[PDB]
Amino acid sequence: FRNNYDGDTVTFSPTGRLFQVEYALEAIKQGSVTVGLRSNTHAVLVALKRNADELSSYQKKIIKCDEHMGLSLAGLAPDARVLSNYLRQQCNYSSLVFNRKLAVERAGHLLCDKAQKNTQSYGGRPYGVGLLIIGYDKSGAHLLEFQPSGNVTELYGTAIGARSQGAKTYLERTLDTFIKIDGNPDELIKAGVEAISQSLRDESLTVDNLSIAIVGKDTPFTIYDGEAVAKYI
Amino acid sequence: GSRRYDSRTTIFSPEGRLYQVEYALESISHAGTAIGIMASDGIVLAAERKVTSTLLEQDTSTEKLYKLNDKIAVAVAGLTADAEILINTARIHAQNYLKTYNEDIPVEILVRRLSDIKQGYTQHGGLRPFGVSFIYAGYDDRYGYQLYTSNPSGNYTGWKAISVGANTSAAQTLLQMDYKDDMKVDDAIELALKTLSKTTDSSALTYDRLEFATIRKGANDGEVYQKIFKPQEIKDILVKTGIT
Amino acid sequence: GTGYDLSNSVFSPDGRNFQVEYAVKAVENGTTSIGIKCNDGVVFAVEKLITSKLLVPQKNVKIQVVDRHIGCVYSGLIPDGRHLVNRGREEAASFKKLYKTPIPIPAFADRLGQYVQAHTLYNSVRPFGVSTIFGGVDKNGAHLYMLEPSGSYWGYKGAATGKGRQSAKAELEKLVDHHPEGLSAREAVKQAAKIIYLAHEDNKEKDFELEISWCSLSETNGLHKFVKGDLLQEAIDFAQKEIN
Amino acid sequence: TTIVGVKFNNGVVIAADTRSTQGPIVADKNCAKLHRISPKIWCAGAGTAADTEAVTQLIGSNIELHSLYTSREPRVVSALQMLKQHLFKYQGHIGAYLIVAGVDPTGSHLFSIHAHGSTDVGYYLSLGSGSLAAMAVLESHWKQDLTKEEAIKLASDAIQAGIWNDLGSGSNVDVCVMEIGKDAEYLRNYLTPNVREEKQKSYKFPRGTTAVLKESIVNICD
Amino acid sequence: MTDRYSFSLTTFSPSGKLGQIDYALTAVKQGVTSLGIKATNGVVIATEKKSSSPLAMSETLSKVSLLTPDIGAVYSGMGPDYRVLVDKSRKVAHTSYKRIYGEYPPTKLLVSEVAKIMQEATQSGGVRPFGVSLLIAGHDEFNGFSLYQVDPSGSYFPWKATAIGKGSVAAKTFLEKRWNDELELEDAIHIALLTLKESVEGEFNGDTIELAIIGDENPDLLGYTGIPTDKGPRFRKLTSQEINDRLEAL
Amino acid sequence: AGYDRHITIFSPEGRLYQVEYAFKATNQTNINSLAVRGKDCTVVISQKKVPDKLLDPTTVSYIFCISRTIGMVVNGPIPDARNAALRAKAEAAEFRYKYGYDMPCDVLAKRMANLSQIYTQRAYMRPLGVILTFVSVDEELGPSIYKTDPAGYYVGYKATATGPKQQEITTNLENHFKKSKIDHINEESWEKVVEFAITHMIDALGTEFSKNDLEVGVATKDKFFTLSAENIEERLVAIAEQD
Amino acid sequence: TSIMAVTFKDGVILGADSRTTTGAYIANRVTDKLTRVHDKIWCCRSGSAADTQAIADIVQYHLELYTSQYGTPSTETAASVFKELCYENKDNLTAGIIVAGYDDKNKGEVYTIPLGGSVHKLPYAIAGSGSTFIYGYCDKNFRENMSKEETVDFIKHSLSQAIKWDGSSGGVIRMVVLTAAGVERLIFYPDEYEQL
Amino acid sequence: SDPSSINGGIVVAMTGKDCVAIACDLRLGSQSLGVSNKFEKIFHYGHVFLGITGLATDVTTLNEMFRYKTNLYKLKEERAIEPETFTQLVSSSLYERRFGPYFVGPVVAGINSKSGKPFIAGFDLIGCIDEAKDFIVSGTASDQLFGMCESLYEPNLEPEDLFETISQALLNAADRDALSGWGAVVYIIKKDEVVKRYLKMRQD
Ligand SMILES: *C(=O)[C@]1([C@@H](O)[C@@H]2C=CCCC2)NC(=O)[C@H](CCF)[C@]1(C)O
Ligand SMILES: *C(=O)[C@]1([C@@H](O)[C@@H]2C=CCCC2)NC(=O)[C@H](CCF)[C@]1(C)O
Repeated sequence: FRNNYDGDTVTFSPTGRLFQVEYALEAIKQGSVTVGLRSNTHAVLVALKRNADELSSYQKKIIKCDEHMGLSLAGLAPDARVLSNYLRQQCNYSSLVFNRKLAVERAGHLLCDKAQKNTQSYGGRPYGVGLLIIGYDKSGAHLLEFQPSGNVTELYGTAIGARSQGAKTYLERTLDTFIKIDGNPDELIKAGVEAISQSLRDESLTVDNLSIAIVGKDTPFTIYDGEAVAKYI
Repeated sequence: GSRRYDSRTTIFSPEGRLYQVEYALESISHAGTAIGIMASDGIVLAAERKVTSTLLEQDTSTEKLYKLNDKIAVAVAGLTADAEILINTARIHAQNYLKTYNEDIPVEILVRRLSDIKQGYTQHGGLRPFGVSFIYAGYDDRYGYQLYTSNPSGNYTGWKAISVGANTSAAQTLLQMDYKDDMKVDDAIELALKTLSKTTDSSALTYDRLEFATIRKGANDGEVYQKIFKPQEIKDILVKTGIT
Repeated sequence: GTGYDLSNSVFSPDGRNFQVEYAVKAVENGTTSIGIKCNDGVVFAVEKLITSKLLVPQKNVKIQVVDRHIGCVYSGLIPDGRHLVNRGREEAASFKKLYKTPIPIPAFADRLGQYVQAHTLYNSVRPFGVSTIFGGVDKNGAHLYMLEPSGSYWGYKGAATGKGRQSAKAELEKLVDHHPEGLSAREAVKQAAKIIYLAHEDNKEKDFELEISWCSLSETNGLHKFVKGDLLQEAIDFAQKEIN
Repeated sequence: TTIVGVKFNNGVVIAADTRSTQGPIVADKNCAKLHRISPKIWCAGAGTAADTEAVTQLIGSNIELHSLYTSREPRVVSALQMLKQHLFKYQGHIGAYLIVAGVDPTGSHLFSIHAHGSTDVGYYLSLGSGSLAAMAVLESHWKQDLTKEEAIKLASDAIQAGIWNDLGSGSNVDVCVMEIGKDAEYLRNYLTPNVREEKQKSYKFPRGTTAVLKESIVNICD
Repeated sequence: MTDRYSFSLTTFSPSGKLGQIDYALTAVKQGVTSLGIKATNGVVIATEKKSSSPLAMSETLSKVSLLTPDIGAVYSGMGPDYRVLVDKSRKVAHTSYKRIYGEYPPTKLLVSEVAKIMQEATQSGGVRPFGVSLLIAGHDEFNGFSLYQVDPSGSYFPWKATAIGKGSVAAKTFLEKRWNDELELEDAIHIALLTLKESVEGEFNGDTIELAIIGDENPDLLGYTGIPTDKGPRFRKLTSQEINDRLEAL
Repeated sequence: AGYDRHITIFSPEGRLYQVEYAFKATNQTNINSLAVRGKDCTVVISQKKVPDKLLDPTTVSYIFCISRTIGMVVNGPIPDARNAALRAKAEAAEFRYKYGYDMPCDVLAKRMANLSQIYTQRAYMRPLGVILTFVSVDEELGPSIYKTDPAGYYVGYKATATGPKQQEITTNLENHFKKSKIDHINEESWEKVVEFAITHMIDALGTEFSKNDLEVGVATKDKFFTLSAENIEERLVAIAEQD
Repeated sequence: TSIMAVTFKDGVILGADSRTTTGAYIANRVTDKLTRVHDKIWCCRSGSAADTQAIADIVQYHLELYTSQYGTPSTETAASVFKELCYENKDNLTAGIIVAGYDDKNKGEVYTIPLGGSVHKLPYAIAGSGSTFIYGYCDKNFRENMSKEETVDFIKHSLSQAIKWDGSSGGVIRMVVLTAAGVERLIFYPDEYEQL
Repeated sequence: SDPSSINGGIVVAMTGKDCVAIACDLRLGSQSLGVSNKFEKIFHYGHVFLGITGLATDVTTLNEMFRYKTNLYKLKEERAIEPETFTQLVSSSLYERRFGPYFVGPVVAGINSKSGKPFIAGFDLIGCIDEAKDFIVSGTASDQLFGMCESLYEPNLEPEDLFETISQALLNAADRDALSGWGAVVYIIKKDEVVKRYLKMRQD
């Protein structure tokens, strides 16, 4: 079965599946966990940076796309770089040509479309990375979940990566609570770190291991790493 | 995708051999034999016509001996249609050279170029190689009379006498047996006919199954002359040499 | 033999294109969506499965507009759906640019049709994993259409695709017989809200969100618009009421 | 140059003078300005000689191929459409001014094409520097329902008006008659009203008159 | 999209065979018999018009095609492949010869062009060889009359007489018995009819047989008069009636 | 090796299985059609079947108006049929622009047949699973019927039929012509030719037709048009008042 | 050149002189500047004969393909195709074109497309070198919803004046009538219109 | 400025009884500066002769081009090209450069090897063919040549007589042209043989 229909992305299986796409999705699950959630005034990204050795660094998992937008990745880092770069250009184009900040919902549509092309044509491969996009535009705070299949969804919060299901159930529970954390970033972040710790197991989030990013009303997307996240451990 | 149907005509075998070249040579080994013999006063080209009929028009036929230049000719062993493609481009390279330098193209330059074209189909492009082997007979003022050979791989070498096509192993041994450096065109003509006569897979060796050519420097002139024997001319030389 | 279902544009011994058939499977595995043609317009509605409380309500819109008078909804691989609408939009802009008049629905349908049919001609591409219900109002009326992964499409009185297409078609066929005079835009909206609630039984396990849009000569001026607020809730209730 | 076309009751006739000039010099006293596009579609050309000839042969070649492909007789309107679209594309750089005529399954036709690609239709036409002398004759003697013989006369006279009054025209008159149900008849040098009178003297030189420095045989046989 | 088949579809097998060419030849073998005979003052080519249905109008389908006014062709194998080959042959005769020299190509050269086109379908990327064998008969001032055969490989050879397709073996044998270098055109036509009769199962008349010749110039088929050097085409397809007249003297 | 069945290259028997399987696809619609030539018109009859009640019957057709003078009926799946129709229309329009006269029915047929031949020879292109029947009243040839298939083959017909029960329609028509000894329906009005066409459709298939079971296209000097349900009904009534 | 198109009660009429010049020489005195791009959509051509012919031929081609796919085109659509060609190629064209067509729903319509490639829908339009001389006359004598006879008279009188003062205009006056009833060709000779 | 007036030179061809003659001067200058007195403008491919006047670089290029083309022609046709055919080849080769032409004035002369008929033709720089029965002129002194030919010429002259005529036409035309002269060569052509003679003339 499967073996005969998963040699490339241009082949449907007898049940209507696209294995190459599915295998790509598997790269995300293998990726380190990262969480995203928002109130009505801010959006936060909390990501667990994974290290190779104890002599190695903890790979960055958050990229800023513009002053009002940014994302977190889980999976093939290179693909995240390619996709965020594309997002940076799209944000840029909107500003230069229309003097308009790109709508988070529009960015999601663009990413979906860019990924889709890599699932219907011979020779290419699907992107092997998941992305959580947060931003503050003319309609407030926003959080988006991007999957290599090209499916992009807007949520109040979520998580992707290994053991992500932990943080996800927690947020699906804490919903009514954090969604009202307006005017108070520190609280939103703390709630973000509480959702992420729900996916720990191996170790515990340290200083050079935790990565946080926030954006909102009067806060340009900024990234906090190391000492800057100490007050949250 | 398309990859599924790609034969990959340009890859190495685990032994470091090129599949298609090897198979093309196999194809050539079933082609009518062609022989080249170089003498002190000229070169002889003789080939056996593969398959013939009573109704085949031999006077208008030519399937093995082609004029490339007024000083160079080739004997063909393999796919005739493939051969004509190469012969045409070779005829063009010769003229490009002539127009550029105002001198007839040295024999090796032309042979190397044609062999390079062949080598290309061997390393890139994904196309099958040409199922052809050539024996080049020519003359230039740097090396005088020359005899060369090129095959599907794009490799070429020079010879005093050589053969391509069917039964070259046998044909080569016979040539190596009776060839002599001080030979004369007429001696070579005879040696060629005898050799084909012994390797033929057919009953007898008649004129209607042969093509013959000579590149000589007619003493009474001073220039080089190519002679592509006519049916009757072959029939004659065939009786004279004692084959009737 | 076998293997006729591994490459996209291959005819199997019985004349079928298995890859297109497998694409259909992707469609049947998708959410249910429908369309109802009324006396002066068309209504579109679709089921939006609520994977969790985390999905922001009303946000992940599925129905798409092309130009200003066409509505499109589809079942199957969503990204393939967007891809097809992007093409539709270029196709529509190009038509208006040259002819000035916005593109007629029949003309628009063949544009989508030819494009989808094109993805069943080569093995370098994969067929579309969606069935699309679209339509609108033009120079001479309203038109409803449904396009399959094979490129096949026809004009419809009512149409549905996805998980609960059977329930829907059943419900749609009822309306057709009981209303030979034609349903109204206002009525079609409610009727649509119901057909979706009913058809939701084939997926009763997960909660969902209803989405409706319409294009009516009298209700929207022939422009495609989404059903929101009061009018939306009114249809939701009309459905919640008849689901018991 | 003087070229004309004249429709008659059952066909069409075209004529032309035979002078070719390079500036004020007569390069050819008997060139042929009548070209065949297909067996029954002929063309009279004015302007740049290489162009009238080249364009006529190109379209003629393509028309022959089209004929073979459709298993039908070539139509004048096809030669006309192919010629005009080719000439239009080159914005007048191909200096071809033609009068295209012929008979085909749909009847007999007469058209004119200018270098820039515009076409015209009429019962009688003329182009070239001799155009005005010719048209004066045509505007004076043409009438509807002409016989083949009357047409040949009119066309022939129109050309003469040019030979005699236009310095750009001279020598002979060539004609081609295309009749609805017959073969087209090409009449090369239908009129030759400019034969040179016998010279006053013979300039044949006595052998040895010319001084020679060296002499040799040229080898042609390879 | 984009043809991504840039590799050969015909390649050498371990035995040295080029499968696709062999198979193409096999297709030719299943084809209806066609033949050609060279006389001293002409050449004749003929074949059977195997009507695929009595409702079909056999005339609207010529197996014998005029390539130049002095050259014609016939074939055996896949008709569609032949049809496009004829379109290409008629065109190359112009683009590669008439537009350069202002005269039609001599039979051997046009045959050479056709052959090249066929050879290329044996090596170019993403194509299959042509499933046909052609017999081209023509005439040119410096070569006189000639007859050639072009196979799927692109190879071609000159013949005094020959046949291809279904019963070629038998037909060739029958031709070898009746051919001599003194046959007049009418003799060759007669021999052609006799050879073709052995290959035809059903009706054998001017409506089921197609025949053309390359003979004298037909000034009556020219379409115009006035140029001494233009005497008319040498290629002429015989009419159903002309065939029947000769069948009575069978 | 076994791929000589997936793309268009010869099989050891010298066959092209993909072209054969494409012919198989032509009958997928289970529809039959036939065409006949009148004294100065050309008629084409084709079964019409609308199974789904949710369909708009007016949008279900297999006949196309290629140009002002040419009509085309297709036997095969609708998407390949529409692909063929669009190409034919573009070809017809271009021909007029370049050559100055309307593209003849047989020429358009040869052109589409040649395109088909290409899918037969180039691997990256698949054949279209359809059979195309072209009709018109050619200005040079008179009433004309030319049909092309997935093999790139094409020819002219006195009359023809296509579909699952093609053979029965064909023999029926063959018989009628062996009897009449002429190659057309000697009727002055196309209405009677349409009636003849439908009459033999019925006889051959042994079935009765309502006004919504058929589809009709007619070609006359300078115009090809399709009949409406009512035009057809008027046809069905006429034939009824004879049996 | 003098060309005009006039809408009236029953549809629309196109009119034009029949002169083509090359300097002061009359190359053609019986030219037909009224060209058909569709059954009931015609145009009046002015400027370059070669350019307007090429434009028209292309428009006719576009509308023929349009018809084969989407049925009869509106007059507005025809004017859009002319426009596209004239605007996008404005640097290399010299074409003053008036598009006129009859629609059953819209009746008669006139669109004028001058040198730049801009489009203008009007009750009537005049163009060509000869038109300059009849701006005053036409502005004073035009009325909407005139009868066929009245419109034929308006156009005949207008063009006779254009022909009178403009040396680039002359020959016969041609007209084309477009109404639900069909297409009618009219021609008026010098002897008639000169003494108006 | 004018490409056809930089190097100078003339060529003239004539028909006679069963023969043809083609002649040319030998000058090659740089405007007023004489550079070479050995620049022959007549070439031959088999039995076909080609004279070319005009810009020297193009005269050389065209010769090399036609040698190249007639060589391939012979290899495929298996016969030498004829005058009529070559003329068409010259014509289409020139037209191929319609908008960037070779600045030359070609002249073809020869006898058809099969019909024995004498043949001469002239061309303009873009291939237009002039197939005259009597004579053809080309070069910086073409006006002078027309004057010489129109008077001195008469039909069916024997080879020895045509020689005197062609020569006197060439010589006296050249002496009225500042850019022509410095030597001259005449070719007498017959079915079987061809004689080439160099004439004695002023060297100023
Ligand atoms: C006539 O148009 C001219 C002819 O020389 C050429 C020669 C052969 C046939 C095409 C026409 N063309 C000219 O340029 C020349 C002088 C123009 F003023 C000519 C004699 O009128
Ligand atoms: C009118 O515009 C002119 C006509 O010759 C052309 C010919 C046919 C239809 C389009 C119009 N165009 C001109 O250039 C010419 C002279 C202008 F000064 C013309 C007579 O006015």
